[PDB]
Amino acid sequence: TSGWTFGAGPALQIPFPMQMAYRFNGIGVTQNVLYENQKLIANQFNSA
Amino acid sequence: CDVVIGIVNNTVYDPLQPELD
Ligand SMILES: *[C@@H]1O[C@H](CO)[C@@H](O[C@@H]2O[C@H](CO)[C@@H](O)[C@H](O)[C@H]2NC(C)=O)[C@H](O)[C@H]1NC(C)=O
Ligand SMILES: *[C@@H]1O[C@H](CO)[C@@H](O)[C@H](O)[C@H]1NC(C)=O
Repeated sequence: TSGWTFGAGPALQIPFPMQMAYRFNGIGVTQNVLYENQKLIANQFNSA
Repeated sequence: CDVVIGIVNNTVYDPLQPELD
């Protein structure tokens, strides 16, 4: 629900789909890769 | 803007267009 913000202070809510997009950005992938493929990543994750 | 889910409609301001024109 809040990613990593609650470990440094107050828990700050953000939608999870947006949490995943920041995480791809942290590894050098542009954030539209998730937003345009949200269903594919969620379905592939669920099987994995 | 027809593949991302959750898009909202809003105006994006370009600073060049007004001043230039
Ligand atoms: C965001 O703006 C677009 C463009 O004006 C809207 O698309 C129109 O939506 C109406 C129905 O609400 C349709 O009758 C039109 O044919 C659509 N236009 C096009 C070019 O497809 C879109 O609905 C807006 N989104 C919201 C949430 O209001
Ligand atoms: C968010 O969930 C509501 C139902 O609580 C739904 O109607 C809406 O379409 C959802 N928004 C997005 C962007 O999926």
